[PDB]
Amino acid sequence: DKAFPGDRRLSSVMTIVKSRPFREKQGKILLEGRRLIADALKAGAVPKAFFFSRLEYVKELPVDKLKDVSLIKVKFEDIKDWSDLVTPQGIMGIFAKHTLPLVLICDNLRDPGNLGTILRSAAGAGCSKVLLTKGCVDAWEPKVLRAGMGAHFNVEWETVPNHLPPDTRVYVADNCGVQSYDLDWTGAPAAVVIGGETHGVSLESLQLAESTGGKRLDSLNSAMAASILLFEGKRQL
Amino acid sequence: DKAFPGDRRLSSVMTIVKSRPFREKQGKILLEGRRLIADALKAGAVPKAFFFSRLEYVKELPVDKLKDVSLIKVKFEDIKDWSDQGIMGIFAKHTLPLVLICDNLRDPGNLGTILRSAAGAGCSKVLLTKGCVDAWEPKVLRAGMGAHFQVPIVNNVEWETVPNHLPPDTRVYVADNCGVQSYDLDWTGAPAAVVIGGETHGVSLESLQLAESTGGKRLLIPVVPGVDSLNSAMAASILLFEGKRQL
Amino acid sequence: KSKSKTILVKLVSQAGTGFSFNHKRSRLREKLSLLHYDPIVNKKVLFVEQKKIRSL
RNA sequence: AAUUAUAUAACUUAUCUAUUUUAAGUUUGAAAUUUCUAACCUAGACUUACAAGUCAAAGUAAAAUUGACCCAGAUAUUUUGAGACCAAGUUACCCUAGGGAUCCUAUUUAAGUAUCGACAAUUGGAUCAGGACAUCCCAAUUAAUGGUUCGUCAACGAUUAAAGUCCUACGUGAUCUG
Repeated sequence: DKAFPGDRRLSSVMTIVKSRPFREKQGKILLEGRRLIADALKAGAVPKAFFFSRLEYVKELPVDKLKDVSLIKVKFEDIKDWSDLVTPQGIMGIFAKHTLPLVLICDNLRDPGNLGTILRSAAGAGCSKVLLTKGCVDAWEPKVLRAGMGAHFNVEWETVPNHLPPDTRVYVADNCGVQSYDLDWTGAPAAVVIGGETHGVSLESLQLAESTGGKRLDSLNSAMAASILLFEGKRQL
Repeated sequence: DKAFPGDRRLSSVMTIVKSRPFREKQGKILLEGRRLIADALKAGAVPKAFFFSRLEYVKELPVDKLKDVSLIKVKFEDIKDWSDQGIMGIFAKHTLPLVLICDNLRDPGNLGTILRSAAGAGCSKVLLTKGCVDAWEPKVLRAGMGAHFQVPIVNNVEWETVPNHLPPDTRVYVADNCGVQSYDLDWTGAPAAVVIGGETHGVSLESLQLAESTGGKRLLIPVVPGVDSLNSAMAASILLFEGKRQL
Repeated sequence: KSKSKTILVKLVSQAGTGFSFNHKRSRLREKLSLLHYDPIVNKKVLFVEQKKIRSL
């Protein structure tokens, strides 16, 4: 294992992964987890550095978590710099930081955690339409990567406004919250607008989604409710 | 810190609030986070005590967003135990009614949130993982943002309430990925009684046989991708609400 | 508590006298057939395992 | 509180009444309870509420991750079982026992022992940081050397060589009173 994190290159990598602004400046972020790293490789994400433990590297399981990065034995200090979190994972990868439609649009910068959770639900839901703001916010951070958990693995303002012009209604959802399959989120056009993780979604968020022309499906757990909706969304299709 | 130094029950409430095991022992389900506290709060729970940092509980800033949860001092170590988020609002742990059941152990948030999902839809009684499984525990309920006993969604069900959930004449369906169609089931068409088995435990054969008494058909959600199955508890939540609407 | 290696079983006389005694055997081995003293017949006779009592 | 509360009282069912086709439940509470195959035998010993179970000279006899008893089982008398029960307040209605009043400081050391005296050993801020090593940054298996920003039990944004994990009555500036 490589335990030397004091190198200038290691310090730059540590700064980018540890700090989101450094990640945006350096364009590099870290994904923690062998499953998450493997999903990144399938998605085509190009990893810059692969963090493998002294035992994980020998087992080659961390090597499979390269996510297109070069896999080399790494100790805690080296792994910590590669990983965006303080605690480095055994397998981690340092990578870059209509009619009856299912569309979710988020303008401006979005919380990296929210993006990962939303993307993970989207993979289960299988929505054919996705909307987002520019790439300013980095969703490759270890916290964001943890939110995706491999399930997650640039629409900008102009295209994002196009989704808003479309006549779609965002199905409401709440911890307490009509039925999930009784809402035409997939059966009818949907423009998912709810309180993001960066701002927080209260019971008003469910009402706000209802105000978008949708009905109820009180803050619901982002992972649990989104996963439940994704299963209902698949049934809707 | 204990809610009241002399009052042992106050200390237990505070400890149970910020403690997955202690909450299960004390039958308390905490909703970590002020917004999640409101989640359990708006789901029909009036948390007697809320796990929050001693100084934070005194300030009661998350209590403002608890919207029912009663801010209570919580030890830092206890807060970590209940971590799934600081404002853990500890709370006590029909025909065509929404019915979710996260049978067996599963993701703490999935079980709690899935059970609560039925409550808002009009669930007469929503269910979660059994008392043995950690679903109503402070940390377990914390991720779900729901209370077991107080909210219709129950996790510290115990033996008595456990038959109660099944005992209703609502056709039941186990929903993971391919348990007819999630919303087009006999159970979904009839009163909702969805009971998804644990993700790592599955559905018991006896439970499948018991489904005959209910008359429901296990939930099968078509999946375009090759994923083996979706969140079991999450599937139950969708089936839970879906059944009520169809019924 | 979680660990479990041996088990306790009833060894019953094959002479029909009804005399039985308990012995410990590994869970992963075959049923025991042992020659043991039976007081009723006052001589050693064959004993065959019938039922498992508990996990040791 | 914890557990209840066939004192009574009610309702329900009986009961008992009309027609005609008190008891048992439950609830109030008079209250109550508790707390805050791997032997047998036999000196001398172990373990143990009791009991059983152990070690062991001699003797005799076969051979060469629980642990007993009680207590319940099974069957026909043979076998099989793993000294505040649990449990909050309040008392100036009380009782008894008493205790009061009626950056220093104390040692040790002594760089600079008349008089002194470092280093040591025994609400937010501003200013300045000290310390732990389980090493983030800086540095050569070794090392705590100095540092580790500003904001919005988790998380995010922007910088920084880095924003380790933390401790030091907001770490640390000299209201006023009880």
